[PDB]
Amino acid sequence: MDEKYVNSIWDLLKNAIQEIQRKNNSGLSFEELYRNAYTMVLHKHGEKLYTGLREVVTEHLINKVREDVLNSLNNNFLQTLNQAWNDHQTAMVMIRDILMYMDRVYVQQNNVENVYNLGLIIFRDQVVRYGCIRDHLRQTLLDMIARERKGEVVDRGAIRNACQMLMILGLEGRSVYEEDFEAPFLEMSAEFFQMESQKFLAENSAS
Amino acid sequence: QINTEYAVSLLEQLKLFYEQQLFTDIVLIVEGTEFPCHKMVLATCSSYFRAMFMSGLSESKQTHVHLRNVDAATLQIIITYAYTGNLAMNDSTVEQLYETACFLQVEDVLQRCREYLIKKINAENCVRLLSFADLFSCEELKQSAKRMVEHKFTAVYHQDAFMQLSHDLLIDILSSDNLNVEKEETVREAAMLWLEYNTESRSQYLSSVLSQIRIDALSEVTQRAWFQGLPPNDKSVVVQGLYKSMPKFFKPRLGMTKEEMMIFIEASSENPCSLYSSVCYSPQAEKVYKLCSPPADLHKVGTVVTPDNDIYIAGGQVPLKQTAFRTVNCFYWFDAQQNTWFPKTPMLFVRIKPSLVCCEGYIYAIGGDSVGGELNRRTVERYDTEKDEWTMVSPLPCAWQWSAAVVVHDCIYVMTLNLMYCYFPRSDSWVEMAMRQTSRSFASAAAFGDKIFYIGGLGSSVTVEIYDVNKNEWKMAANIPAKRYSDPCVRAVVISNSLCVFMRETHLNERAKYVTYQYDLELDRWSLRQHISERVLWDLGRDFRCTVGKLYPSCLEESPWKP
Amino acid sequence: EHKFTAVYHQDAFMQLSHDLLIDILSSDNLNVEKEETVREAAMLWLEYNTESRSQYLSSVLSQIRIDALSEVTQRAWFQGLPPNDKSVVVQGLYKSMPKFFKPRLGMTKEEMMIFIEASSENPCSLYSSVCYSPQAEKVYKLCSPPADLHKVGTVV
Repeated sequence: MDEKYVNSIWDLLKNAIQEIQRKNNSGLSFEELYRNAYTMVLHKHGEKLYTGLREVVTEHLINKVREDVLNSLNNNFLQTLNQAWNDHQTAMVMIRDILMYMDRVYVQQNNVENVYNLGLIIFRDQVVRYGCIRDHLRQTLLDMIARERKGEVVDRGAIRNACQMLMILGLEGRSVYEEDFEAPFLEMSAEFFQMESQKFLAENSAS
Repeated sequence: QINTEYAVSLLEQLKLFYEQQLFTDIVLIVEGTEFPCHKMVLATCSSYFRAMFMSGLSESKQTHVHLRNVDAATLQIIITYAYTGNLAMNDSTVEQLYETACFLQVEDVLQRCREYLIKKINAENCVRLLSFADLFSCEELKQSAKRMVEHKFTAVYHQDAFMQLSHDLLIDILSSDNLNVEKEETVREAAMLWLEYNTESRSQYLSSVLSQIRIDALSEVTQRAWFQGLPPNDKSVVVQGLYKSMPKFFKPRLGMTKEEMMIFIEASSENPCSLYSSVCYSPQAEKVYKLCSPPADLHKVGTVVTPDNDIYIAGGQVPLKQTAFRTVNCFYWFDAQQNTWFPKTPMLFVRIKPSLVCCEGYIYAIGGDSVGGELNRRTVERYDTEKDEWTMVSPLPCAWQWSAAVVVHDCIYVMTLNLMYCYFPRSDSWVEMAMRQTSRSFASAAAFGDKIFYIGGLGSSVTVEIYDVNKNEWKMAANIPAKRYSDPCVRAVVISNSLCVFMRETHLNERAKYVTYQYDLELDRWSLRQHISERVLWDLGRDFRCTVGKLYPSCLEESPWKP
Repeated sequence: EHKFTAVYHQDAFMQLSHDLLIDILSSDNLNVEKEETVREAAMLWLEYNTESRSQYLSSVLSQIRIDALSEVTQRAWFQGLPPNDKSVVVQGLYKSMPKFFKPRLGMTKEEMMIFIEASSENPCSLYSSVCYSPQAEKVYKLCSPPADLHKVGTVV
């Protein structure tokens, strides 16, 4: 139909998506979401819909989680990051349901990544691989693992949650997570174990 | 494996629950119609209801959901299929069935209706099906529509739905190299009439549609006609097209590469591993192009070439899984471009060596040793090329064996050893015709103009009996001059608006020789039109058939075989 | 290419024209499982006739290519070079980077199993000869020698 109708449909769908991402999906209806998806994939405006979804997701991420992580980089940094990741995943469940109904035809025709993969990629680009968040996360994980190795006990399930989050963020396998975590972790061991062996060869014997 | 007995018991109990409305908790509200159903069945069948209930939203918890933009009958049939697995698909509601299947994202019904539409594609709904496949992403349907639309529409180019097509779809159709047109001007006028459907809604697409057609018609007429239909004082289109046709150098299409060729079936397999193969002779290229094997080496079949230049195969037998052969009533259609046989609607009775004759768009298979073998074993049946179905016709009054049939003056003329009967399609009746004075069988006849030329008969001989439809009499013309002490294999065919003969002769202690002659209609004499050299054509056999048709040398490949 | 690659010591092989030797060495049909045997063959072809074919020595040096050029040839040539030769060092040093170092063909002598009189899919062929790869886990085929005669014996 006319451009005004599809523009209004897209505007209301964007408003609904933003309301869902504000953890207000319970108040929103899926009868409204299915009908909006119907009227959205009706005029075959998948390209515009995909671009708008990407813009909305990246704007929401940069506005909310990029500010939240930087604001709490010292007060439960990893806990806040895990909570943000869980919120992103639980919103992207429904977001991926609707835009995966869209994705069937869209990625079977345009040959692109799915909306779940798109959200994972944009989250990786805008949060984990940030110019400041990445180094801070690396430094804090190295510090806590070194403190755990020193002898004192720290939280361990949190590290497992972070490693699982990075593995899922890889989205293809162990390409990014091996590079962002394993490589610095291997470098930390390359020095700690060398120093430990140097101390042990002089402070004890072969017994 | 999963116990099928318990599976069917569970399914029938769930369907009983659905009919009796015991454990229904969610009701679908569609245009005021109540649809009490369950969540488990909907989740298992559709991929939208699994995202409708497992979401955590308002309607997810609401025991009442107002499903909009759907149809009551389509929803009912989808629900009953989800509850019992029976999908009753008619010829009309498949469009809305596909619409609702795509809306609800149900893979099983989507695949079923995709198969039904891939079977239902025909001439009168080709453009509509292509538009439907463009609206909803379906690559298989899109490709089949591409091929069939290209061929049939470039043959017809008169569909009303062709005007209402998207710009991208038309760009794909016109710029494709699979169009079947005897000339490059019919596509030009089709594009012109599509453009003139509107005036300003097509101006922006005018610069793009001309970019896909060759410049051989982009400087000739149908440029001032567009100026006549140009919007007033528009100086951005006239001068644009004036200096625009520099690129797009003229390249010949593929539709102008059809030549009158003799299609041969069941030829002697060059490779001894194969049983029988199919080849073709080129009267102009003087070569032998190979043809695709019959479907599942279908032997003892019949050929027909419609006035629309379409090849069909009916009847035949397949070796049952030493002599072993079982007769099957399968039907197939030959793709002139893909070099493959597309299956079609099978017949009702199996046939051996059927006589396929086309008339009024119907394919007539007369006789052919039917397994029925009843009081009226002489039962003949026509085929509908529009509805894709077979319909019985008036039976042949006399039972005949090893017969041939042709079509003249919109009537079916079947010939036997000495008798002839003409079938009237308008009245569905048989009328007695003239009686031949010679008892000959195992021969073929070619319909040239308003005359029937029964050539040969019994090996065969050089006896020729010419029959006139307007005169209703059998008269002799001459005998073909052939080498004595030989067994010629005569084949009557029409080519180059003349009656030629494909006669292969074999001498004593000598190999078979291939040569064709041109019979002079007024002089009653067979003149040497062309001699087939043995360096290109090898032995074909005895039970091979020949027919008149057009094929593309580009799509086909030359058969590699030693002279 | 089949036998000299296993002998490479024939007396008649020493007396060969440059073009024929270049065609032999540059060809990718050398039946050699190692790349040093051709190097030493070229060397011994250039040790019995030295200071006479120095330009052809450089040509064969380039022909044998870097894979065998980087092993010992420099030191042996230094031992055997004529005095007061400077530009020859410059031209010899250049044959380290260029000229498309590629793997040979004789290195692909995989130990396999040759089979005869197999079940032929074609009805024309009564039997067929095929092969199996113990390491590559693949099944290769061979052309029948007479294409019509069977009941043959094999020897390796």
